[PDB]
Amino acid sequence: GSMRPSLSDYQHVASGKVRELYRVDDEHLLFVATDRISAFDFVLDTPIPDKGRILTAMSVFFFGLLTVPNHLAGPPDDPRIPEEVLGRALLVRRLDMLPVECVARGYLTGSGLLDYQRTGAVCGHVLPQGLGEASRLDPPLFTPATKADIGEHDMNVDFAAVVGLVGAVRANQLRDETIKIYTRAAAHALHKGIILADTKFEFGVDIEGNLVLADEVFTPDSSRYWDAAHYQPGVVQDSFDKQFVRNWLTGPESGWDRASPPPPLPDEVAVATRERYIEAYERISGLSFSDWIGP
Ligand SMILES: [Cl-]
Ligand SMILES: [Mg+2]
Repeated sequence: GSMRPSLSDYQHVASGKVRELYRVDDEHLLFVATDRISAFDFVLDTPIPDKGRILTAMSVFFFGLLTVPNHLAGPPDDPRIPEEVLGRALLVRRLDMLPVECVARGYLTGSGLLDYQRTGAVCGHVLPQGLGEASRLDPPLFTPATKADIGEHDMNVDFAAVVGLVGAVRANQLRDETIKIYTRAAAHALHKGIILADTKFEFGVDIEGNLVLADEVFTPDSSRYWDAAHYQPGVVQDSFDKQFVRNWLTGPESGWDRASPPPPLPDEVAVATRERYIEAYERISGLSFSDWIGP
Protein backbone atom coordinates (compact mmCIF):
# COMPACT_ATOMS: atom_id res chain seq x y z
CA GLY A 1 0.00 0.00 0.00
CA SER A 2 2.98 2.35 -0.42
CA MET A 3 1.98 5.63 -2.06
CA ARG A 4 1.98 5.11 -5.82
CA PRO A 5 4.38 7.21 -7.86
CA SER A 6 3.28 9.59 -10.57
CA LEU A 7 3.91 8.60 -14.12
CA SER A 8 5.80 11.89 -14.42
CA ASP A 9 8.39 10.46 -11.95
CA TYR A 10 9.52 7.97 -14.63
CA GLN A 11 11.38 8.70 -17.86
CA HIS A 12 9.48 8.19 -21.02
CA VAL A 13 11.74 6.09 -23.21
CA ALA A 14 9.66 4.99 -26.17
CA SER A 15 6.31 5.44 -27.77
CA GLY A 16 4.53 3.07 -30.15
CA LYS A 17 1.18 3.14 -31.94
CA VAL A 18 -0.89 2.05 -28.93
CA ARG A 19 1.82 1.43 -26.29
CA GLU A 20 4.29 3.41 -24.23
CA LEU A 21 7.42 2.39 -22.36
CA TYR A 22 8.91 4.13 -19.28
CA ARG A 23 12.20 3.65 -17.51
CA VAL A 24 11.61 2.87 -13.82
CA ASP A 25 15.22 2.26 -12.90
CA ASP A 26 18.30 0.71 -14.48
CA GLU A 27 16.88 -2.76 -14.53
CA HIS A 28 13.12 -2.12 -14.81
CA LEU A 29 10.61 -0.66 -17.21
CA LEU A 30 6.88 0.18 -17.04
CA PHE A 31 5.05 -1.27 -20.06
CA VAL A 32 1.84 0.72 -20.66
CA ALA A 33 -1.15 -0.19 -22.92
CA THR A 34 -3.33 2.71 -24.14
CA ASP A 35 -6.95 2.64 -25.23
CA ARG A 36 -5.92 3.53 -28.80
CA ILE A 37 -7.01 1.19 -31.56
CA SER A 38 -5.65 0.78 -35.06
CA ALA A 39 -7.55 -0.21 -38.26
CA PHE A 40 -6.37 -0.33 -41.90
CA ASP A 41 -2.94 0.89 -40.66
CA PHE A 42 -4.34 4.07 -39.10
CA VAL A 43 -4.40 4.79 -35.41
CA LEU A 44 -8.06 5.88 -35.10
CA ASP A 45 -9.14 9.17 -33.47
CA THR A 46 -11.53 7.35 -31.10
CA PRO A 47 -10.17 5.34 -28.15
CA ILE A 48 -11.91 2.11 -27.06
CA PRO A 49 -12.73 2.49 -23.39
CA ASP A 50 -10.82 0.02 -21.15
CA LYS A 51 -9.01 -1.62 -24.13
CA GLY A 52 -5.61 -1.11 -22.47
CA ARG A 53 -6.83 -2.68 -19.25
CA ILE A 54 -8.46 -5.59 -21.05
CA LEU A 55 -5.40 -6.34 -23.20
CA THR A 56 -3.14 -6.12 -20.18
CA ALA A 57 -5.40 -8.60 -18.36
CA MET A 58 -5.16 -10.88 -21.42
CA SER A 59 -1.36 -10.77 -21.52
CA VAL A 60 -1.12 -11.49 -17.80
CA PHE A 61 -3.46 -14.43 -18.21
CA PHE A 62 -1.34 -15.91 -21.02
CA PHE A 63 1.99 -15.34 -19.23
CA GLY A 64 0.50 -17.39 -16.35
CA LEU A 65 -0.75 -20.13 -18.73
CA LEU A 66 2.64 -20.53 -20.48
CA THR A 67 5.63 -22.16 -18.79
CA VAL A 68 8.34 -20.12 -20.45
CA PRO A 69 10.15 -17.39 -18.52
CA ASN A 70 8.77 -13.89 -19.12
CA HIS A 71 9.67 -10.26 -18.45
CA LEU A 72 7.12 -9.62 -15.67
CA ALA A 73 8.94 -8.22 -12.61
CA GLY A 74 5.98 -7.78 -10.18
CA PRO A 75 2.22 -8.32 -9.82
CA PRO A 76 -0.40 -6.24 -11.63
CA ASP A 77 -0.90 -4.16 -8.48
CA ASP A 78 2.85 -3.63 -7.79
CA PRO A 79 3.28 -0.33 -5.83
CA ARG A 80 5.68 0.94 -8.52
CA ILE A 81 2.67 1.23 -10.88
CA PRO A 82 1.16 4.73 -10.96
CA GLU A 83 -2.49 5.05 -10.09
CA GLU A 84 -3.16 6.65 -13.45
CA VAL A 85 -2.22 3.53 -15.43
CA LEU A 86 -3.35 0.89 -12.87
CA GLY A 87 -4.63 -2.23 -14.71
CA ARG A 88 -3.01 -1.17 -18.01
CA ALA A 89 0.66 -1.12 -17.04
CA LEU A 90 3.11 -3.79 -15.96
CA LEU A 91 6.40 -3.66 -14.11
CA VAL A 92 8.94 -5.57 -16.21
CA ARG A 93 12.64 -6.46 -16.39
CA ARG A 94 14.86 -4.66 -18.85
CA LEU A 95 16.27 -7.17 -21.37
CA ASP A 96 18.57 -7.21 -24.38
CA MET A 97 15.81 -7.47 -27.01
CA LEU A 98 16.35 -9.73 -29.99
CA PRO A 99 15.50 -7.87 -33.22
CA VAL A 100 13.22 -10.56 -34.64
CA GLU A 101 9.45 -10.52 -34.86
CA CYS A 102 8.71 -14.10 -33.90
CA VAL A 103 5.56 -15.02 -35.79
CA ALA A 104 3.68 -18.34 -35.74
CA ARG A 105 0.91 -19.05 -38.24
CA GLY A 106 -1.59 -21.86 -37.77
CA TYR A 107 -3.63 -20.49 -40.67
CA LEU A 108 -2.73 -18.91 -43.99
CA THR A 109 -3.83 -15.28 -44.23
CA GLY A 110 -2.44 -11.74 -44.56
CA SER A 111 1.15 -11.33 -45.78
CA GLY A 112 1.66 -15.10 -45.44
CA LEU A 113 -1.12 -15.79 -47.92
CA LEU A 114 0.14 -13.05 -50.27
CA ASP A 115 3.68 -14.47 -50.22
CA TYR A 116 2.29 -17.94 -50.93
CA GLN A 117 0.15 -16.67 -53.80
CA ARG A 118 3.15 -14.85 -55.32
CA THR A 119 5.85 -17.46 -54.73
CA GLY A 120 4.42 -20.75 -53.40
CA ALA A 121 6.50 -20.16 -50.26
CA VAL A 122 6.33 -18.22 -47.00
CA CYS A 123 9.45 -17.28 -45.10
CA GLY A 124 11.48 -20.03 -46.78
CA HIS A 125 8.75 -22.67 -46.30
CA VAL A 126 7.72 -24.29 -49.59
CA LEU A 127 4.05 -25.19 -49.00
CA PRO A 128 1.61 -27.69 -50.60
CA GLN A 129 -0.19 -26.54 -53.75
CA GLY A 130 -3.91 -25.77 -53.43
CA LEU A 131 -4.01 -23.70 -50.24
CA GLY A 132 -5.87 -20.44 -49.91
CA GLU A 133 -7.46 -17.86 -47.61
CA ALA A 134 -7.74 -19.17 -44.05
CA SER A 135 -6.35 -22.66 -44.92
CA ARG A 136 -5.11 -24.54 -41.87
CA LEU A 137 -1.30 -24.88 -41.68
CA ASP A 138 -0.30 -27.95 -39.67
CA PRO A 139 2.31 -27.97 -38.35
CA PRO A 140 2.16 -24.24 -37.71
CA LEU A 141 4.82 -22.22 -39.50
CA PHE A 142 7.56 -20.10 -37.97
CA THR A 143 7.33 -17.03 -40.22
CA PRO A 144 9.82 -14.50 -38.82
CA ALA A 145 9.84 -10.85 -39.85
CA THR A 146 12.00 -7.82 -39.25
CA LYS A 147 10.83 -4.31 -38.40
CA ALA A 148 11.39 -1.76 -41.19
CA ASP A 149 10.50 1.87 -42.02
CA ILE A 150 8.49 4.13 -39.66
CA GLY A 151 6.86 3.71 -42.25
CA GLU A 152 6.33 0.29 -43.84
CA HIS A 153 5.04 -3.23 -43.25
CA ASP A 154 7.29 -5.72 -41.42
CA MET A 155 9.51 -7.64 -43.89
CA ASN A 156 9.00 -11.40 -43.94
CA VAL A 157 12.33 -13.19 -43.75
CA ASP A 158 13.56 -16.77 -43.78
CA PHE A 159 15.37 -18.87 -41.17
CA ALA A 160 18.85 -18.03 -42.57
CA ALA A 161 18.03 -14.33 -42.02
CA VAL A 162 17.22 -15.05 -38.38
CA VAL A 163 20.49 -17.01 -37.94
CA GLY A 164 22.32 -13.93 -39.28
CA LEU A 165 20.51 -11.73 -36.73
CA VAL A 166 20.90 -13.76 -33.52
CA GLY A 167 23.16 -16.82 -34.06
CA ALA A 168 22.48 -20.36 -35.27
CA VAL A 169 21.68 -21.92 -31.87
CA ARG A 170 19.60 -18.96 -30.76
CA ALA A 171 17.62 -18.94 -34.02
CA ASN A 172 16.79 -22.66 -33.51
CA GLN A 173 15.61 -21.75 -30.03
CA LEU A 174 13.45 -18.88 -31.30
CA ARG A 175 11.83 -21.20 -33.84
CA ASP A 176 11.20 -23.98 -31.33
CA GLU A 177 9.81 -21.77 -28.56
CA THR A 178 7.58 -19.74 -30.90
CA ILE A 179 5.94 -22.83 -32.33
CA LYS A 180 5.65 -24.50 -28.91
CA ILE A 181 4.03 -21.52 -27.22
CA TYR A 182 1.72 -20.73 -30.12
CA THR A 183 0.62 -24.38 -30.38
CA ARG A 184 -0.29 -24.49 -26.69
CA ALA A 185 -2.13 -21.16 -26.64
CA ALA A 186 -3.98 -21.97 -29.89
CA ALA A 187 -5.32 -25.28 -28.59
CA HIS A 188 -6.43 -23.58 -25.33
CA ALA A 189 -8.33 -20.84 -27.12
CA LEU A 190 -9.94 -23.21 -29.63
CA HIS A 191 -11.22 -25.36 -26.80
CA LYS A 192 -13.12 -22.20 -25.71
CA GLY A 193 -14.40 -21.49 -29.29
CA ILE A 194 -11.79 -18.92 -30.33
CA ILE A 195 -9.19 -19.58 -33.02
CA LEU A 196 -5.84 -17.83 -32.62
CA ALA A 197 -4.97 -17.84 -36.31
CA ASP A 198 -1.45 -16.47 -35.82
CA THR A 199 0.58 -14.46 -33.29
CA LYS A 200 3.71 -12.30 -32.97
CA PHE A 201 6.15 -12.46 -30.02
CA GLU A 202 9.34 -10.57 -29.19
CA PHE A 203 11.96 -12.13 -26.92
CA GLY A 204 14.91 -10.68 -25.07
CA VAL A 205 17.85 -12.21 -23.22
CA ASP A 206 18.60 -11.62 -19.56
CA ILE A 207 21.99 -11.05 -17.96
CA GLU A 208 22.67 -14.82 -17.93
CA GLY A 209 21.79 -15.44 -21.60
CA ASN A 210 18.37 -17.01 -20.93
CA LEU A 211 15.61 -16.40 -23.41
CA VAL A 212 12.68 -14.38 -22.01
CA LEU A 213 9.28 -13.69 -23.57
CA ALA A 214 8.64 -9.92 -23.54
CA ASP A 215 6.24 -7.42 -25.10
CA GLU A 216 2.58 -8.39 -25.07
CA VAL A 217 1.44 -11.88 -25.72
CA PHE A 218 -1.70 -13.21 -27.33
CA THR A 219 -3.67 -9.96 -27.46
CA PRO A 220 -5.99 -9.23 -30.42
CA ASP A 221 -3.43 -6.58 -31.49
CA SER A 222 -0.60 -9.20 -31.58
CA SER A 223 -2.72 -12.14 -32.82
CA ARG A 224 -5.60 -12.70 -35.21
CA TYR A 225 -8.58 -13.71 -33.06
CA TRP A 226 -11.43 -15.50 -35.01
CA ASP A 227 -14.74 -16.93 -33.87
CA ALA A 228 -14.39 -20.71 -34.32
CA ALA A 229 -18.17 -21.18 -34.69
CA HIS A 230 -17.99 -19.35 -38.01
CA TYR A 231 -14.67 -20.67 -39.34
CA GLN A 232 -14.80 -21.68 -43.03
CA PRO A 233 -11.61 -22.21 -44.99
CA GLY A 234 -11.55 -20.31 -48.26
CA VAL A 235 -13.18 -17.04 -47.15
CA VAL A 236 -11.79 -14.08 -45.19
CA GLN A 237 -12.57 -14.52 -41.50
CA ASP A 238 -13.97 -11.66 -39.45
CA SER A 239 -11.74 -10.04 -36.80
CA PHE A 240 -13.20 -11.14 -33.44
CA ASP A 241 -12.34 -7.71 -32.02
CA LYS A 242 -12.23 -5.24 -34.91
CA GLN A 243 -14.97 -6.32 -37.32
CA PHE A 244 -17.55 -3.79 -36.05
CA VAL A 245 -15.01 -1.00 -36.43
CA ARG A 246 -14.03 -2.16 -39.94
CA ASN A 247 -17.60 -2.56 -41.13
CA TRP A 248 -18.50 0.91 -39.93
CA LEU A 249 -15.50 2.62 -41.50
CA THR A 250 -15.96 0.91 -44.90
CA GLY A 251 -19.75 1.05 -44.72
CA PRO A 252 -22.39 3.67 -45.64
CA GLU A 253 -22.14 6.11 -42.68
CA SER A 254 -18.49 6.95 -42.36
CA GLY A 255 -18.30 9.00 -45.55
CA TRP A 256 -14.69 7.74 -45.78
CA ASP A 257 -13.08 6.34 -48.92
CA ARG A 258 -10.65 3.65 -47.76
CA ALA A 259 -8.90 3.77 -51.15
CA SER A 260 -8.19 7.55 -50.71
CA PRO A 261 -7.20 9.42 -42.66
CA PRO A 262 -10.44 7.85 -41.34
CA PRO A 263 -13.05 9.78 -39.31
CA PRO A 264 -13.98 9.28 -35.61
CA LEU A 265 -16.09 6.21 -34.68
CA PRO A 266 -19.60 6.38 -33.28
CA ASP A 267 -19.59 6.01 -29.50
CA GLU A 268 -21.89 3.03 -29.96
CA VAL A 269 -19.26 1.31 -32.14
CA ALA A 270 -16.54 1.98 -29.51
CA VAL A 271 -18.68 0.55 -26.67
CA ALA A 272 -19.57 -2.52 -28.74
CA THR A 273 -15.85 -3.05 -29.44
CA ARG A 274 -15.10 -2.79 -25.72
CA GLU A 275 -17.71 -5.50 -25.15
CA ARG A 276 -16.04 -7.78 -27.75
CA TYR A 277 -12.70 -7.46 -25.97
CA ILE A 278 -14.29 -8.34 -22.62
CA GLU A 279 -15.99 -11.38 -24.23
CA ALA A 280 -12.70 -12.61 -25.71
CA TYR A 281 -10.88 -12.16 -22.41
CA GLU A 282 -13.54 -13.85 -20.26
CA ARG A 283 -14.10 -16.77 -22.61
CA ILE A 284 -10.37 -17.48 -22.91
CA SER A 285 -9.31 -16.82 -19.32
CA GLY A 286 -12.37 -18.18 -17.43
CA LEU A 287 -11.99 -15.01 -15.31
CA SER A 288 -14.25 -12.02 -14.83
CA PHE A 289 -13.02 -8.68 -16.18
CA SER A 290 -14.93 -6.97 -13.36
CA ASP A 291 -12.32 -8.43 -10.99
CA TRP A 292 -9.47 -6.82 -13.00
CA ILE A 293 -7.74 -3.89 -11.30
CA GLY A 294 -8.21 -0.20 -12.23
CA PRO A 295 -7.83 3.37 -10.97
CL1 LIG B 1 0.10 -10.89 -41.72
MG1 LIG C 1 -0.78 -4.41 -24.67
